Amino acid sequence: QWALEDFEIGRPLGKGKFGNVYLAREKQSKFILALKVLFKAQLEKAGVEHQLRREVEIQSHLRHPNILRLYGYFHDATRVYLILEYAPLGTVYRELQKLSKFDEQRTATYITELANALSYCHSKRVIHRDIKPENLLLGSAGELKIADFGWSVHAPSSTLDYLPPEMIEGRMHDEKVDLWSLGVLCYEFLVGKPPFEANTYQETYKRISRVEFTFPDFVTEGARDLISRLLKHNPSQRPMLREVLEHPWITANSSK
Repeated sequence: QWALEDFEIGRPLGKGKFGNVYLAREKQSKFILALKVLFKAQLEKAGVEHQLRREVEIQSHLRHPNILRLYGYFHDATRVYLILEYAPLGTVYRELQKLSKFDEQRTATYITELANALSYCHSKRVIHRDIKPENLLLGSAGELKIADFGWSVHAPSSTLDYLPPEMIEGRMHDEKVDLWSLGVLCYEFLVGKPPFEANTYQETYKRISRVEFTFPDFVTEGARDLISRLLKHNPSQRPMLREVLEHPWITANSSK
């Protein structure tokens, strides 16, 4: 029974394809939160109703510290308003821009929090399929929080920088999608670029399907081992989030 007049809106937190995320405070409780204002125009013209519902669906019943919470939603005659947890330290995307690349301690800790959140999600057959820095938010304690479950789906289903080969090639894909993305992320955190970056979508597609990536010298063998395990063309060869959390390079550098 919410309404746009229940909130004071302020700082824009980010511009999206279908709308914008705004800082907002609930007038009666003074509760600070983010308001994602999606436009039905663009949404309907794209047919992302099940995507939007699945986002509200999944992210509502997903309660986890390393997952951005969705408190509720409402809509008027044009826009759809998602009332989201506010992440005061912004995106991991912005932090990479700021720090260029991450040390093994910060990286291994974000990977740990990711695997936890992803382990909670996979235990419910929920697979994100869009794990990338701009969807990784930071809480007040710097804790990583996965957001944007638009492309989230249950069980198997059917840029490119973070998508595994099965997805970009259209095949059927399961939880192992996020394990691949996790390896792409681990790489981007240490190197500052994702491993299959190219100047064109068509080049990146080739590099992903062939799994053509090389490590800079400053990438330690421990991180290389984890990443090579996650970036296996074959989803079944990719580890599970538990070999990842139990991977010696993680336990050595993670503060969790």
